[PDB]
Amino acid sequence: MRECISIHVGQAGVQIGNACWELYCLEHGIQPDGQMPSDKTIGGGDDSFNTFFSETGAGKHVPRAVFVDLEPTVIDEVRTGTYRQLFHPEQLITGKEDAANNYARGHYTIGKEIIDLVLDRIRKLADQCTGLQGFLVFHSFGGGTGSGFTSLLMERLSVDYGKKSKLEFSIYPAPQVSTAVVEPYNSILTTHTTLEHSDCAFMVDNEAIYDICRRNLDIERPTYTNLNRLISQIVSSITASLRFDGALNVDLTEFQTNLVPYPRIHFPLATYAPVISAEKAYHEQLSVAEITNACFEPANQMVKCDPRHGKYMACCLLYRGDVVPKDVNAAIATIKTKRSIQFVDWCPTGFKVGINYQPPTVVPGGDLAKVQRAVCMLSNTTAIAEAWARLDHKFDLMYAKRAFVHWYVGEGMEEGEFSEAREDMAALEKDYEEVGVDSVE
Amino acid sequence: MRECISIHVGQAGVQIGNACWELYCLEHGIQPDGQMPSDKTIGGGDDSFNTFFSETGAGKHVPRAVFVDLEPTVIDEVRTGTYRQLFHPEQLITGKEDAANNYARGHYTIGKEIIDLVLDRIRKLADQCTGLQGFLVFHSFGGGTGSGFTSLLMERLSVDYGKKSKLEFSIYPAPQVSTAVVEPYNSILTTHTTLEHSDCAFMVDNEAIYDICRRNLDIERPTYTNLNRLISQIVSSITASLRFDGALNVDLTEFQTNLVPYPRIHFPLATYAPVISAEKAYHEQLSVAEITNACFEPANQMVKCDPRHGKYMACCLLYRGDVVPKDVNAAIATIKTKRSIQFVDWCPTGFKVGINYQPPTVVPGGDLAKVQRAVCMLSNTTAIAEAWARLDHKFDLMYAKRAFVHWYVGEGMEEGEFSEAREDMAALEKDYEEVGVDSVE
Amino acid sequence: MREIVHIQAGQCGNQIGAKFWEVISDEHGIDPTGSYHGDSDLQLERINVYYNEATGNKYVPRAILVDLEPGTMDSVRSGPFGQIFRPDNFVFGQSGAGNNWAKGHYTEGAELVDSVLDVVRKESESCDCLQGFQLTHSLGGGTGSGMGTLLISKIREEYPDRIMNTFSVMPSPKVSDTVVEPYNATLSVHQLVENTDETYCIDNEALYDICFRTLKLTTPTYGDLNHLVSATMSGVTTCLRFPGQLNADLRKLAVNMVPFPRLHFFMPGFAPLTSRGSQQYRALTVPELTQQMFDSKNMMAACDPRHGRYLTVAAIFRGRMSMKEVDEQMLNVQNKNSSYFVEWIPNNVKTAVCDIPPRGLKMSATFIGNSTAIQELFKRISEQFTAMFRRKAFLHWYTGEGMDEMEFTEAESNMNDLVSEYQQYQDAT
Amino acid sequence: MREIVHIQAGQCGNQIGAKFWEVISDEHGIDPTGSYHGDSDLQLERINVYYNEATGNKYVPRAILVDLEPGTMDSVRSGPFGQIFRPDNFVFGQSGAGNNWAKGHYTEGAELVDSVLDVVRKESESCDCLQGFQLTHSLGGGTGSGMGTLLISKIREEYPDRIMNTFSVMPSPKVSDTVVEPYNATLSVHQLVENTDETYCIDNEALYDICFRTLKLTTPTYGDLNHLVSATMSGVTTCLRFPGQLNADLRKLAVNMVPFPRLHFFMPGFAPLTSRGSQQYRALTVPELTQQMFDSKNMMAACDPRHGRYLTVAAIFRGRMSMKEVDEQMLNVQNKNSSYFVEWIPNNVKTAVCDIPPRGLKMSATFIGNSTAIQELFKRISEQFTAMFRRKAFLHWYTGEGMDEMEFTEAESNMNDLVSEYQQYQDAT
Ligand SMILES: CC(=O)O[C@H]1C(=O)[C@@]2(C)[C@H]([C@H](OC(=O)c3ccccc3)[C@]3(O)C[C@H](OC(=O)[C@H](O)[C@@H](NC(=O)c4ccccc4)c4ccccc4)C(C)=C1C3(C)C)[C@]1(OC(C)=O)CO[C@@H]1C[C@@H]2O
Ligand SMILES: CC(=O)O[C@H]1C(=O)[C@@]2(C)[C@H]([C@H](OC(=O)c3ccccc3)[C@]3(O)C[C@H](OC(=O)[C@H](O)[C@@H](NC(=O)c4ccccc4)c4ccccc4)C(C)=C1C3(C)C)[C@]1(OC(C)=O)CO[C@@H]1C[C@@H]2O
Ligand SMILES: Nc1nc2c(ncn2[C@@H]2O[C@H](COP(=O)(O)OP(=O)(O)OP(=O)(O)O)[C@@H](O)[C@H]2O)c(=O)[nH]1
Ligand SMILES: Nc1nc2c(ncn2[C@@H]2O[C@H](COP(=O)(O)OP(=O)(O)OP(=O)(O)O)[C@@H](O)[C@H]2O)c(=O)[nH]1
Ligand SMILES: Nc1nc2c(ncn2[C@@H]2O[C@H](COP(=O)(O)OP(=O)(O)O)[C@@H](O)[C@H]2O)c(=O)[nH]1
Ligand SMILES: Nc1nc2c(ncn2[C@@H]2O[C@H](COP(=O)(O)OP(=O)(O)O)[C@@H](O)[C@H]2O)c(=O)[nH]1
Ligand SMILES: [Mg+2]
Ligand SMILES: [Mg+2]
Repeated sequence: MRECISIHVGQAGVQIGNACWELYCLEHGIQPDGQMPSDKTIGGGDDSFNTFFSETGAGKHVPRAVFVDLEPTVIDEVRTGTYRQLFHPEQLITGKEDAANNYARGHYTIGKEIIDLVLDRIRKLADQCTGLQGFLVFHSFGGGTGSGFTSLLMERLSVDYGKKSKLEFSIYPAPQVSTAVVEPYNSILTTHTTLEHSDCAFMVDNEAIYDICRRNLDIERPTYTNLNRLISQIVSSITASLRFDGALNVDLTEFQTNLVPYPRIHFPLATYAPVISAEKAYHEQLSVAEITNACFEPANQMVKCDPRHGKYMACCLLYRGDVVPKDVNAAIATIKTKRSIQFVDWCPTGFKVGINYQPPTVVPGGDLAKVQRAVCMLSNTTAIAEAWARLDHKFDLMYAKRAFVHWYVGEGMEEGEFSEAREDMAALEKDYEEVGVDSVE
Repeated sequence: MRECISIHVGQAGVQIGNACWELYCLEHGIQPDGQMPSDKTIGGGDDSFNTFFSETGAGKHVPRAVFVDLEPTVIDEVRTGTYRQLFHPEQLITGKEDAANNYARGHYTIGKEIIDLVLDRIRKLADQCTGLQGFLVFHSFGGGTGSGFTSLLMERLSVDYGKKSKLEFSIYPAPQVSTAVVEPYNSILTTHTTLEHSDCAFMVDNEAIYDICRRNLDIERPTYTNLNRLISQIVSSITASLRFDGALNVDLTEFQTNLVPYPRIHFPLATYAPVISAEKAYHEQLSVAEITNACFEPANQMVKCDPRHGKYMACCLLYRGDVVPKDVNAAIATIKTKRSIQFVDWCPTGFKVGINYQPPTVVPGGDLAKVQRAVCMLSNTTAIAEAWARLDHKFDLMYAKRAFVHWYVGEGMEEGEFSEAREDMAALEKDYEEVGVDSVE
Repeated sequence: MREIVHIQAGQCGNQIGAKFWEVISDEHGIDPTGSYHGDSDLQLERINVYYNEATGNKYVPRAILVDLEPGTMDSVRSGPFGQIFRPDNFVFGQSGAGNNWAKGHYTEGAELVDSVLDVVRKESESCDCLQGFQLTHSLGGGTGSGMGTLLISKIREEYPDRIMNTFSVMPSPKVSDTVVEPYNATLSVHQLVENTDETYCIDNEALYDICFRTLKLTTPTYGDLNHLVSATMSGVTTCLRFPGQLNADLRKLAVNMVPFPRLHFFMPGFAPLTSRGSQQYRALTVPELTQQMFDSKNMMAACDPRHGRYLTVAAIFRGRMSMKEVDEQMLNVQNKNSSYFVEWIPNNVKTAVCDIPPRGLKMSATFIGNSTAIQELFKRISEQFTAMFRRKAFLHWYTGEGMDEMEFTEAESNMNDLVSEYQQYQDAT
Repeated sequence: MREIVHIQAGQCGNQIGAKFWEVISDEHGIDPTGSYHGDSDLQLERINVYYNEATGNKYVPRAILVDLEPGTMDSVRSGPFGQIFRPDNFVFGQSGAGNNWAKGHYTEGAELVDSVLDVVRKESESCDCLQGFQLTHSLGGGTGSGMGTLLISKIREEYPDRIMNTFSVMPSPKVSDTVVEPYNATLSVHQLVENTDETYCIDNEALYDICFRTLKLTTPTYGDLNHLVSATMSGVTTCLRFPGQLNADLRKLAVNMVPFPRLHFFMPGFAPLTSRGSQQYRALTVPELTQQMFDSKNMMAACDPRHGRYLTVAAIFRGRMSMKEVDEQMLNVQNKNSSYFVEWIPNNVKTAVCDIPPRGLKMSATFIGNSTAIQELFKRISEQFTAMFRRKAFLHWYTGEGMDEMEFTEAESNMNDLVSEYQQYQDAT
């Protein structure tokens, strides 16, 4: 059984999980009080709720998730809210003071006081699994709990489990827009666990999703509730072939065989192509051809980036719905025809097609439309180093004058760890300069 | 599939396109909300809507057009008006300030801010095509957006596409009637892209269509809504054999093989012969013979010109309706008999007959009549240089005192470009003196 | 998009603008309180040209009211439309201007202009894409002349690419009610030269003569003179608010009304203007509107265009009319009167045709003329100025307030120079 | 969880806190007797931030009231909310402070501080997990300056890791009503340096100027000045009590408002503030709130931030608003005004967005600024101090109470040193 554990850390990590666990309850037909309605005398595991919902006896579906925060406030929206008896009470873990935009508090001072309680709960979910696939850690680079605690947890999850995949769904700091002043110090320090302990780390940022809401979707003034529904469509498409029938299904390990070249080259950016408002979803030609081109567009990226400045290394096309595979090969061969899209010279078999039958679900109150087809494109490219050079420069400005360092040293870390994590991220950026360039003799 | 992209630039370019896209919706039987009615279980592509209308699934016909203006006001008549859900919302592109009768603003200052947005939309229509024929750019010489932006766009469309035909449908300044004081400066500066980048440029002017409405049609007081319906009948007849059955059909490239001698001799004037009011359409003998003679009449020209002062070089007769071809050859041989009509001495096979079956459509509320037959005559002649000498003289008066130059220099161009575009148009006028004259030894 | 900030200054500029915000607020159906009570859907599509929308579907004008005396502010608040304006835009001092240019441009105006420009930038920074400005003021007062040209010359340093035009009242020797008005007008024509994109010069003698001869009014008041001026001010920016067949913005006019820079002094004009009673006798057609716009007795500037040549003119028509008759009547004038138009510019006339006439009549029109005959204005001032200043009359009221004579003689000479700029472009081929 | 002990001291600090416990007690629906009469369920979920629950669903504030004179205690008991406080937290002596720092910090304050800290620890030891403290006091009195900084410097010895911040009133030379206030303020800025995590410096001249210019009040009282201050004090700890989209505690602000330690003197600010009548003319939106929070005339500290650079600022928004407009308007300010922000820190601004606006308005906001222009405050005191002390004026009222001159010159020099700490971090790249 193709089970997965979702881990939601910090305020952004919880609040995305409200948008994820809204969606799977609709994809599988589960009421907010955990009940499937009485008109289903069919195969539930044939609809395969059993990757996100362990079936309690006497008709009850409790999720395979743990919400962790160091702050009591965010998880108390889930108690009550509307999902007040969807979740088990012991898998909603709150602290008493948050890490308060401080990596040293989330990793050393405050984080060690609940880290035994979090890890002990994951084992009670790891023992209920038969065929555990891997972990789905959600957080944000640039919190205290999203960076300090998650760095503490991914160390401990690598020692206990190790061989499992551990996917991350991070929120990376945006170049112009920022909400925290100490936002660059908490992102250089989470670099060590992101490359070492995770096996495939994703990054998004809020500017690149603000522009998609404004341009592709005509929302004039988005909130975070609009954005996290777009993160959740990426996740719902990625983990889809675990739990629905289709030709060319893709497990979570068939990504990493086909998306990750070298063990430090595992930072792929995602897109999602039919982000179309419902009025613009008429006048449509939302075929396989048009939805394949939109993923390669540099304006529709989920990261503020431009893949025309670097070279792609792999892609991973995951389609949902009314999709016939001969339409996909006719759309790949147009993508390889274009000279704007540079692959590397050691790729030559470009990328991997996955297809699924289950079409996407329209959230009531949602912003999206009701489409027949949708594509997530996970794709390694060398252009994600440019997002890192725009954040090293902000770190190098503030740490040149050692500004906010006195908060971090007086909480459980040393001054010398800044000079190690700056070199550590500068070594990845040297790896992308050396993996993109073709070789001669 | 014989698809064509219509590009409508500026106020005159949009407002002609309201008269064009009114007409094709009636020729193909499309309601203003893009719907064909339910009584058509026949071949739609056999009626061939598919040169001007891409069929969205679930019964919806969206045009292959983009309306561009630098002013918000003109395209907001299309939102709402009546065609408020005929057009896709992303192909109606407005700026925020117009170029304001200033070529330097439309080409340098303001035009570059939306030129990436316009070109990116054309590619989304160029990718929906299977068998793209060419571009139909509508504008007006003597605006700012009609001249400055269109010069910017035709440069970029020549680099991206190149091999495609790019037809222009310009409105040229009239000799006595003018509406702008700086009308001659914006017409010498659009000369460079009109001869270099377009492949077959048409010219009309408002005086020569005012006289047709007053004399051939007995409208005492025409508006622009009367005139643009006459421009649209020229276009609907030219592009007709792409999308209707008939003996002797003519593609858009069979013009240029048969109408254009040399690559700089591509400025042909059009006429349209049965411009007859409905009361005068009784007492008629509107046969092939009478409708062929009317095109060669110097009063029925769409340009204020007189082809008895120069020599014809080619013609191109395009007939619609109840037309038998033996009637055409008996009408050609009368035209070659007359000595008022001078061909050149290197033509001798005079001109090309195209015939189509689909008779013209009477617009409700229109001025025209319901005829069985109609003829558009595209015809190169050396007499169109006389319209150019009447406009060089207005440019040479104002630029002798360097009058309105300070508006143009302080917006993104130099004083020296006036002296290049004046020489550039004086070289075409030297070409028509040297192409009309027969050769001896 | 294409917003307009309105900066009415002084007594005369506030009285015009108070009547101006009663005509615009009728064109868009704005209640005296500020609510909307229109019936056409075009009255709201471009209402943001003048009106910021406030809480609860109230529409506040984007107008900034300046004075150096609290009295005219108290009149506008207590008038019919005191409810319409925002109370944070009533900027006023306490000590009056003295009908003195120096006191409103140097001593007591420079003390206030910091507290006015800080309010100008609250309006301009909230707009989506601002187009320009408009002053309504009076050459001949203390605040309209002096304080108005201090406000102008401090916006071109900050907004140096926006259309700034003025609707300014110029004095006339036939109608005087101020002794020192040549000093106060010469010192502000000098500022209007280097700082303004269009200047709509208006007189009062030209406005009684329209009321006396054309309108056949018996007892004209200032409320009748400002009513004419406010019909011009709405007519110029019509195609900015309503859809048309030809459009013409503020910048589109300035491109082809102003051949050379520094020649930006226009003569306005309105048509139709009939008496009451004699409107059942005039048929309203395009040749009828054209005859009023080119008769000399329908100019709002006291000049005769037969003493010069029109460089360029513009005609903005409002109504469901044709385009042939507009393009032919504007042609049949500049051939019948070809000795009154400059002949090195073919087709001196610009036609703009909107679709929306005013709310009580069909087919209005607006004439805007760039004539060389406006040197008749600048020489009637520069003869009075040089007859007082050669005896240094009334001068210590100016040199006592910071000025000196070097500012006068410079300003006299720049007035006399542009007389020799319309003179060159009148004659000599 | 995350409780706050409130220690209001003196006359001025008690008058602010008595108005402060009338705003919080409206936000949570607390009756004047102490019962609950709210309607929203969010008013009770985090009511333990300020209120201990007592017998029979009564809610007693966690406030400790200090004075050296029984008179202000009698006013607060006999006010509207004398019923709300517990009578065991009215700690007061009998012999007054004298507007004397030494008499309230050494002689008659040290005699009382044993009987105050024993009450502070009854509140702190009953909490589940205490977060921090807050003093409300007055630099310029005897009890607010002296006794307040004795209370502070004896809690950091016992609670050395809790957020202690003060809402302290600083004097201004334009508004004086105390001769010896430079002596009393310099000797307590020296204590606030080494002992405090955040300090929200407030003036009174900055609070009349908000009432005069912004609020357009005619006769402001102290009840109006404390009403502004109490709207700041509730605004800072909003995300501590109500759920939000971004959260910001007291510690979360202090992490990214304070770059270097010892630079912890903040300028508060509130928005919206309109006059009555002129609220139907302002539309309430995020670009409207942002313009008030960065205008200089909406600072509760009498400074101009154009004489320096903001090190860091914070903006706490309260209402159902977006996050793009918050993240964009806070971006469009620190690029338009990039010469007024320190450039070695990218993105100086912290956004906090709650979900619950105040109970009479939608979309409020709170500006908190760490500006380098606060050296204008500390030099106006340290010029008055060094002009009195060089003649040793009014000194025997201090040396007679145990002090000596060595405490003065140390305290003068520590004030003059941190002037040279904002000066270094203003300029020099
Ligand atoms: C029965 C009828 O048709 O009456 C007409 C009328 O008789 C005449 C004489 C009107 C009348 O105008 C005047 O007498 C007048 C008074 C003071 C200043 C200027 C004019 C009229 O009052 C003026 C009024 O104008 C309007 O309604 C326009 O919309 C006009 N509105 C205002 O000026 C206005 C007045 C009061 C309150 C609010 C607005 C306008 C013009 C340009 C731009 C915006 C608005 C009209 C057509 C008439 C009357 C009512 C008699 C005339 O004026 C205008 C501006 O139209 C004067 O010559 C014209 C020709 C009109 O036919
Ligand atoms: C019809 C209407 O909307 O009236 C508003 C109002 O007109 C204005 C002018 C209010 C008004 O405030 C003042 O005039 C004022 C008086 C003394 C000190 C400070 C302000 C208002 O009195 C204040 C009142 O504020 C509240 O209700 C808040 O919840 C506020 N409450 C108190 O301060 C309070 C007052 C008395 C008793 C208990 C509490 C608050 C603010 C922050 C944190 C907690 C509470 C509001 C919105 C208004 C009136 C009633 C006119 C303004 O103030 C506030 C605090 O909102 C002044 O500028 C704002 C803008 C408001 O629009
Ligand atoms: N996309 C998205 N991003 C969020 C959301 N909430 C917060 N963020 C981002 O998260 C960053 C800060 O992390 P937080 O989640 O606020 O803080 P934390 O991870 O909970 O750790 P603490 O600071 O101790 O609360 C901000 O810069 C936001 O950009 C959200 O709901 N959606
Ligand atoms: N036949 C015809 N000509 C028009 C029409 N509208 C405008 N024109 C002509 O176009 C010329 C000016 O160009 P415009 O379209 O008005 O201006 P533009 O091209 O939109 O560029 P801008 O000046 O920036 O608005 C005028 O001289 C008219 O002769 C129309 O509807 N039909
Ligand atoms: N047209 C018109 N002119 C006016 C009005 N009020 C005053 N004037 C003229 O303006 C001139 C003086 O300008 P003034 O109003 O005194 O300006 P100020 O003193 O600077 O505020 C005088 O000659 C008046 O004739 C008015 O309401 N309408
Ligand atoms: N804002 C405000 N200031 C006050 C109030 N009462 C007194 N002050 C100011 O506080 C300063 C002196 O502090 P004081 O109240 O006398 O403190 P104390 O003598 O130590 O108790 C004086 O300058 C007053 O202006 C008040 O209610 N509000
Ligand atoms: Mg948190
Ligand atoms: Mg236009």
